[PDB]
Amino acid sequence: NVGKWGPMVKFPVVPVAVALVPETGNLLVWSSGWPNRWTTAGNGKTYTSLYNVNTGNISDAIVQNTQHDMFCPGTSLDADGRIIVTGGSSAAKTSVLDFKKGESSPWTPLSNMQISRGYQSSCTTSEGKIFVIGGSFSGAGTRNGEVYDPKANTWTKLAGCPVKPLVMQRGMFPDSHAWLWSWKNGSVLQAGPSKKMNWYDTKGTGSNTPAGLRGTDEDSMCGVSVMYDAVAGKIFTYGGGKGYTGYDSTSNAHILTLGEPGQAVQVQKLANGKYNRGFANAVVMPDGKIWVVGGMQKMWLFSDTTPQLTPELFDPATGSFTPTTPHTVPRNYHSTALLMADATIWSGGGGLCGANCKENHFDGQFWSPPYLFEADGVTPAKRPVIQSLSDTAVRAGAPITITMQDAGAYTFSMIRVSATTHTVNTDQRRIPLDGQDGGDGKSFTVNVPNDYGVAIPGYYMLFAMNEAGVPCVAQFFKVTLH
Repeated sequence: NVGKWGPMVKFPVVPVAVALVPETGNLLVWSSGWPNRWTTAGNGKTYTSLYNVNTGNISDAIVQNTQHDMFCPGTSLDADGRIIVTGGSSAAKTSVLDFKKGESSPWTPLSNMQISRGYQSSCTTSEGKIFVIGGSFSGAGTRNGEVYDPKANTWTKLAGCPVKPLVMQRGMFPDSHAWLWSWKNGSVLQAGPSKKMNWYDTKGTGSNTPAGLRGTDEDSMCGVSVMYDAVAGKIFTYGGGKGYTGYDSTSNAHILTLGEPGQAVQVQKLANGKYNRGFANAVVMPDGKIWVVGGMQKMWLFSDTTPQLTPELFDPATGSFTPTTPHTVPRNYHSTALLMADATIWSGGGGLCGANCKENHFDGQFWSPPYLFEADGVTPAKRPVIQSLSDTAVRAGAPITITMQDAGAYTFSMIRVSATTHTVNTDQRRIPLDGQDGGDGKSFTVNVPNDYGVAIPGYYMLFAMNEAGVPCVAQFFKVTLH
């Protein structure tokens, strides 16, 4: 159950930030105003490159954003699949890439934020708004909460969403990389990294209230988290350190269960994973498992030291970790990982620390999980195929009929299309879906969850898994607002 790595893929810029492009499933990567280094002030622009999943072509680096150096930003995908990037080296700026205008088309400007910032977390709310909080890499002033309304192109400060409750006890950027999870009725859970979790309400003038401690965990900066079953309110959390740098990361593992906003979050401690990680990435897969890749033990920036080179596959049903095939290149600070529509997982990056810096890793690979192989773990399985969807844009609650190429007993899931940088990926979540068989074992009808706190608006990958657990290549669709 180790899966398999594909060949090394090399980009012309260090892939410190990555995004899955809706509909094509291409992988968009970016560094900063340079291919190979960064500054706090930035270079007023960003270099990007695109990996084409159908041809394998890697594009030359282009200056795709001429106004914003998007190093160290917040990232979110909105209700229409636009990638909204906030702050970073150009600390006040909001930029948008709308894939409908072309994947290599220019990023365009949106309204500046109320509070300039960098290393914040951003998330798309149940209302389709974009909430940001924290972020002290760049910017100025107490990095309190604000919300973007994409229909009005406005940012509004939320007096009731102060950053103070989430700030960690120690270390650099203690208000940054919050573990933000959007939930019911415009709520946002800050699940960490501070051991003190907090609810935020993004409606009106805002509000906040304690959500409890994360069990007996310590503060866990650049730990990872992922909502692996949004219908059940389930979030997995792993690792991190008591400060941004200078401490040993942990191997602590927890499952959080969300009830109603404002109410205590239930926390279950699991057996620790085998490898303590800071600066790892975690990726939810269509079957509900989670892959944890990279990270280091003693946390330092721009460093290949104490690398964890063996990823782990976590099964939330059983609470169990198993090792997968090791990589040779460290994936520490500035590494990325991302689920693809073919159900493989990108892993790459790390560094961005000058010309001829040995810590720069321009490369990565795609990991094929065990579910793409037969029971020997080595022969590529024959995959099912989605022949049709009845609709590609549906509201919450709405039915989708999925027609499979081959008859069988299938299960289904929808995984929200996402983007990541600096261990932060608020966009990814998984919704399992039960399908009603149409009578031939080919057509199955599912319904999208009715609650927009569960089915956050935007683009999702629909996966179908045969009876043995092998997933199809996903089809894209969007969950639309009223």
